[PDB]
Amino acid sequence: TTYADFIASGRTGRRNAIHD
Amino acid sequence: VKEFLAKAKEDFLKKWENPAQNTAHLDQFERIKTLGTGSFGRVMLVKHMETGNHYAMKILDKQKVVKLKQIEHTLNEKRILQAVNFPFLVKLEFSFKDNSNLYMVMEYVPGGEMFSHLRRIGRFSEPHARFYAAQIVLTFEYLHSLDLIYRDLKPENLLIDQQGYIQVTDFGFAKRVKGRTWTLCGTPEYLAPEIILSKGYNKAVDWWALGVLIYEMAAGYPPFFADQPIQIYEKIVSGKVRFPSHFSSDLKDLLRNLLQVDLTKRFGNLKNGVNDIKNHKWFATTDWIAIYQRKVEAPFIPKFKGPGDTSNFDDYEEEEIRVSINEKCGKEFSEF
Ligand SMILES: N[C@H](COc1cncc(C2=NCC3=NN=CC3=C2)c1)CC1=C2C=CCC=C2N=C1
Repeated sequence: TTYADFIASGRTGRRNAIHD
Repeated sequence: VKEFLAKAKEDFLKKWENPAQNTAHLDQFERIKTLGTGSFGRVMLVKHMETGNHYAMKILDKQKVVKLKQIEHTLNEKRILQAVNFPFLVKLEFSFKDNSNLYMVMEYVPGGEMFSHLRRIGRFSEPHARFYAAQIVLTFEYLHSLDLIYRDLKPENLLIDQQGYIQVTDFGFAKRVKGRTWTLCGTPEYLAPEIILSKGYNKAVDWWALGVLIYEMAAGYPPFFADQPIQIYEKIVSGKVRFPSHFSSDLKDLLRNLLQVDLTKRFGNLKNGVNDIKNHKWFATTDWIAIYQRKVEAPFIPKFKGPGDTSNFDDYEEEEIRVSINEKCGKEFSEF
């Protein structure tokens, strides 16, 4: 399930903004 | 509405043209605990000794702001924040600076981040998600009317107040612009295709982020995710999205329009502006007037135990605040 793939990904924490 | 905005633009312009400066001092506050930490600064729960009020104090390290070339963006943030006023925008109460740092004191939102509640709960029902989305719709209509672009919509930047309503925070990428802009900034999962493709963009990137938000709130995960940004960027520009089986047909229709790679067909950016959004089926049960007045029943009420409570925020490593004997970046921040 997508939910499972998401929970197992490294992107479930606070996401930092980008710029440079 | 157009009446409301007219008067709103008048008030914003006066403050925008004559921003307030140094309205407080560091030692007028009691440093309590860290609520968040970034690359060039941090935010702490603070207590104003004269009033006994609690606030969120954002401390920015001038030298780090310079190393990361975020000077103009920081000037934008303070100048914009001290001039806006909407029920869903956090209030900047004071701002000042010393030898080492820039300081922005805002209202403390005890409820914590939508992020936290979202991940814990998993996903919000459509009525819940719609309640928050509505608030973002009016906030953007407000901001956009002022020629402002927000550029950093995401659960991490939306707080829940006592009444269960949203409070948008972090205006580090906010900018007043008539015309196109090219700065590459924001968060991977939420970047519109125009930004990732370096092709000059406008307020339409905010409406795309809204589509990402609504999807994430309702599905429990973003429509475009992967372990590394480049992979995410690849999905974003592909113009391909899959919807959970539980998404209502109207919800899917709203998102197909918001997550439009073709920003000439993207809702919010069309001839009828935000109304193409507000008059959408998924929003039929929404009473925009009721929402703006905060008279609508909040689906979730984060409760706390009195002021100063930070249980709705994660714990962060504390770090003493130091101020050099020498001024550090005078000219760069003279207008702050
Ligand atoms: N993402 C985190 C939180 O970032 C915020 C940024 N700006 C304002 C806030 C608040 N504003 C008002 C308010 N009231 N209550 C809590 C509250 C919080 C939080 C960490 C992070 C940073 C922290 C410092 C500088 C730059 C950063 N980039 C990311």
